[PDB]
Order: sequence, then C-alpha cells, then structure tokens
Amino acid sequence: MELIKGQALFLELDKKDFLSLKNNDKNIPTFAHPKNQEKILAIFSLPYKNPPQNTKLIAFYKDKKEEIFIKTLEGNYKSEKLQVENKKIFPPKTIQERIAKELKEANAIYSSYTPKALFNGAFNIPLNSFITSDFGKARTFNEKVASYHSGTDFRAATGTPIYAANSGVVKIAKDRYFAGNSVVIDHGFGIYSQYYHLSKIDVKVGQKIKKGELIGLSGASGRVSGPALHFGILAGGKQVDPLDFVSKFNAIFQL
Ligand SMILES: [Zn+2]
Repeated sequence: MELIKGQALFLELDKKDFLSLKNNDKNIPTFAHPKNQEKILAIFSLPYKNPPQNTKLIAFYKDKKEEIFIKTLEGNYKSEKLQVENKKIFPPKTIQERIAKELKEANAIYSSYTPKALFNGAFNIPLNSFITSDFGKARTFNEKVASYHSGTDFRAATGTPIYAANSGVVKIAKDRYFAGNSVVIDHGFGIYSQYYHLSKIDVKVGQKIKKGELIGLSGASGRVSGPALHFGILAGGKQVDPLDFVSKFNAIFQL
C-alpha cells in the first residue's frame, strides 16, 4: 500500500481469530467495520515531519501472521524554503513553562484511547465557509521540514459560530499558547477534532457534545494572521489532513 505523509488510512482486516496488530513493538487498536460484520478496522497514520520511508505492520492471528507493507509518499504539499537558519527561538522562561505544561497535558489526552464510538455518523464541517490556508503547507530547511500547517483554516470573521464536527466528549476548553482559545473533542477510537483561535469558548471539559452543537465563536486568539478558524484532526496518534480524513471516515461510517 501507499500513503502520503501526514494522512491516515483505514486498514481492513479479517475479524475471525485476529489477536493483535503491531508496528514494531507498538500495538495498534482495532474497531468494528460498521458495514461488514466479518471485518475490523484500524487507523494507521504517518507523521508529516520525518516519516519512515516504509512501514510493515504484522496482524497476528491465532494460526497465522499477515504482514502489511505501506510505502510513504511525499504528496503534493505546498512548500517554501526557509532562509533564516536560526530556528531555536529563545522564549522567556514564563512562556517556555506554559508551553511545556500545555504540551504534556495535550500529549496525555492524545495518547489516550477511548475504545468505543462517541461519534454519530459522518463528520460535518464545523462551519459552512471555505479554506483559506491548506493543511500541510511546509517551510523547509536542509531539504527537511522545519515546520508545517498541522490543520486547515476556514475563513471566518471574528464572532462566527463554530459547531462540533461530530459528537463526542470535550477534553480541552481553555486558552493555550499557540492554539489560543482551544476546544478539543474526543470522538472515540483515538480520533480528536480541534478548533483553535476562538474568541469565545461555549463548552466545558468533560461535556458531552452533539454533532452540529455550538462549541464557541471564531476569533483570532493566539493568531498573528488575523481572524480564522483552524480545524484539526488527530488520529492514530498524529496530526493528519483533516478534510482527507473526513472524506475517508465518512465513506465508511456515513450510512
Ligand atoms: Zn491553521
């Protein structure tokens, strides 16, 4: 198989006598195929920055092992050469501490795995606008990726209502350094949607949220380039192309 870096794919496997799916020593969770009672699914994601060239997963069955080869593709992302090498910025200690604390908190959430569906059918887009900055726009130095846009930006004047892309449980709902006013929702199966730079947060941590339910108002918090809605998806432990993921997810769980 082939998969572009920074995207997810849904792996389909036989359910009968399946024991475990592994990437080296890392276990990949499985969930039911909603349409084919003899299949299960798993989400495999490749990181945008510095992915392996190839991946081999082993599905262990009671009587066999089944290998799965995945070749990484570079894709056709927009990319611009950085010019200033000076990358190690030097923030004040008070900012370094906040950054480090919010990163620990987020990683604890994104590493967690809810082993049931909290979603309800297909994902919807969080507002009926248009993309002004695509996922995966990269800045490169040393023929390597120095940074990239880890979500997609929708056009939104400050104060535009933002709605949950799918049902789930709010896990983050506060102001964070790079994301500004942030909402993160657990949809189950390690799938999280992200709503950043809001001007107003209308949900609390732990709250159960319905698809299409108001979660806040867009803004420009934490954002230098003015008002927009940054929408992200984390799945398989990685930030992935959100509209690509939604398209792949909806093809399976639509009906
Ligand atoms: Zn963005």
